[PDB]
Amino acid sequence: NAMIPAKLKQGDEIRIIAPSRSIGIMADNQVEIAVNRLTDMGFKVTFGEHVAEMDCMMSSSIRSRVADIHEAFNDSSVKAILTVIGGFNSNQLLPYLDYDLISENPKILCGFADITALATAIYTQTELITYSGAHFSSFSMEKGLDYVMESFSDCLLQKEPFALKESATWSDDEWYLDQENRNFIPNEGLVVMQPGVAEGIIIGGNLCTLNLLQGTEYMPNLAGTILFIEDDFMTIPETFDRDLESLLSQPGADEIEGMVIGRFQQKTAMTAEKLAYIIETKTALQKIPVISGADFGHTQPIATFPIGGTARIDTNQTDKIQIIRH
Amino acid sequence: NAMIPAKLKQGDEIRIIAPSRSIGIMADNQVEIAVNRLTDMGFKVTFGEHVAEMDCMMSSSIRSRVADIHEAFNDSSVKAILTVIGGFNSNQLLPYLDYDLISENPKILCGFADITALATAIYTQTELITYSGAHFSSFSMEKGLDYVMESFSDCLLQKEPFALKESATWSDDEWYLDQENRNFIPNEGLVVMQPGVAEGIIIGGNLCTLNLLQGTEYMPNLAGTILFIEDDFMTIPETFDRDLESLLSQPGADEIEGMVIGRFQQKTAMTAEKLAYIIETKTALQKIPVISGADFGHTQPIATFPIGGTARIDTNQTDKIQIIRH
Ligand SMILES: Nc1ncnc2c1ncn2[C@@H]1O[C@H](COS(N)(=O)=O)[C@@H](O)[C@H]1O
Ligand SMILES: Nc1ncnc2c1ncn2[C@@H]1O[C@H](COS(N)(=O)=O)[C@@H](O)[C@H]1O
Ligand SMILES: [Mg+2]
Repeated sequence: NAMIPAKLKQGDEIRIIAPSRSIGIMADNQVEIAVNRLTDMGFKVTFGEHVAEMDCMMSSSIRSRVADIHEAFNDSSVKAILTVIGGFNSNQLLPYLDYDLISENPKILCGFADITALATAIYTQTELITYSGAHFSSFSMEKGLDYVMESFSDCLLQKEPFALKESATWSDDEWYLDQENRNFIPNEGLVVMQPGVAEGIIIGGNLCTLNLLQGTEYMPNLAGTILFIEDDFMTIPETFDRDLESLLSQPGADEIEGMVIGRFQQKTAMTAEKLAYIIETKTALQKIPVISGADFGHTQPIATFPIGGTARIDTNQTDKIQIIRH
Repeated sequence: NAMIPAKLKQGDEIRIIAPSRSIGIMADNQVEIAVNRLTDMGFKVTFGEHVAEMDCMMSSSIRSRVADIHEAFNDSSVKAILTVIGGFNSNQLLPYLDYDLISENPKILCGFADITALATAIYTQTELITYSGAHFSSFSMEKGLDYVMESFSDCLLQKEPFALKESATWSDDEWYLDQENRNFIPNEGLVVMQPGVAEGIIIGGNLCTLNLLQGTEYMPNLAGTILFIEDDFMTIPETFDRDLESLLSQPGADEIEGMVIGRFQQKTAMTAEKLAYIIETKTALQKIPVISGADFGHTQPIATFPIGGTARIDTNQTDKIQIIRH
């Protein structure tokens, strides 16, 4: 069964790697804040040897990112690994990873969006539980951050079940470019789209990214899972639909226990009607409960949750999402 | 080998269907144009009962689309089926299609883009050969069609080999909105990115669409195939890359014979340099011919080619892409 890596504790070292886009797209100023932020939380922050390498795709070579990953896992002082930022190409690295090395060195790996690929592949090949959550760059956000740290802390510094609470406010701002002028919005809350109750193994993160593992070794079976699914502003409802239909045609999809969907960005123009239409036409979702408007995805603020950890959904309760194993 | 549907004779009936987006996204006069065009080419044009149904996704219900599809294969006056246009959701239809009925009513199905899903699936399930080529709506283009009819005719009215020939000019115009103010461009032609000779089965069409069948029983094995791939302006170099990585990780990708890539649209901003870097990082393409800039995809003009047919690629000839079986 699944390996829960040791929770972080004060003084632990945290390694920053860039398996997707280069730390070079972050301004010197942003780096400083995130460093200090995690340092104030009580951690030695260190950086992979190649984080700053940059090519024409704003990323770096396969061999470089692979090495930073292996070093990070092989270094025993490192208790958690944080990705710099997402991007597009972490799926390139999958064939080249020493999964024996990784399973021999269980520890936290956390990041989201493109990192879904890497994180999911490591769970499926290794059974190490990984995390969909804050990037390193996530901690460079001056306003609204409290929720991020609280969920990051609930998930990674403590071990008891916790609830994926609804934020009080949420936003959809390009905050790295403008940090003072933000637009927090009262969170109208989660939205029950299909009622029910269930319990299961957590799979998901970024939908179009998880699609990429379909037909590979690295794809997890979906039997007995709660799906936590999200996508960014590039997806429109029609692309979300086709990408979801694809996911729900994969092995184990007949036996999905439920789904939680993260808040969409504004440009996606997802509406309640469209989302309802999309879900209502999916066969594998017919009986199980489904929620939308959760605090993970590309809006602020994000939670941090385990891929390969367990959850319970109860639509009648106030706190609808409970994380149990994590 | 596969089955080849009867080539289109003269006066033969053509049924138009809308398995993706509805015909309601076409202006009345744009349809009048395509109808006259295909009539002049000497065919009886008819429309499925449901082609004008229209939902909030600019498409139509599953069961409507599936009915027009079945009524069209089963009607024996009908010798070719053309899709109105592409979009997003032809992959929804796949579990509901009567493949046995299709298998015993062999005939031409042609269209491209989203239709890649429908066409490929029909092929993998019935091994009836289908076509990536003109939509009904493709025949409403006033300027620059001559190439399109010619390729259409090469593929579907004649039985002998032919070359997927370089066009003299090409464009990337919103021509349905401005039929007169076009912007033709002299075609620098096919780039040989990797030289070679190779022969195999043609698989491909729209890349992110073909991705959607991955991990399903509708996915073709890729052993002994020539991949003809293509994507539209919504893809950027990084997304073309991750989608390509994902395809070249599928069953059979270790035994691909060669690859042809269709001309990118301009908003994609694919540079010869980026494309080369993307290709050289792909393991499955190490020792095989790869050609770029071909005449298919989302620029005009478009060629029509068979899915499940056969092609020879010869970097030494001046006719470098040959379509043998169709
Ligand atoms: N320097 C930067 N450049 C671009 N985006 C930056 C950024 N810093 C923070 N974000 C943020 O990171 C998110 C993108 O996440 S992802 N898909 O994992 O890469 C966006 O919400 C940006 O606002
Ligand atoms: N009425 C219309 N509305 C939108 N696009 C139209 C169009 N007529 C032609 N195209 C065109 O046909 C292509 C779309 O094919 S596809 N991806 O398979 O749906 C694009 O190049 C459009 O410009
Ligand atoms: Mg995809």
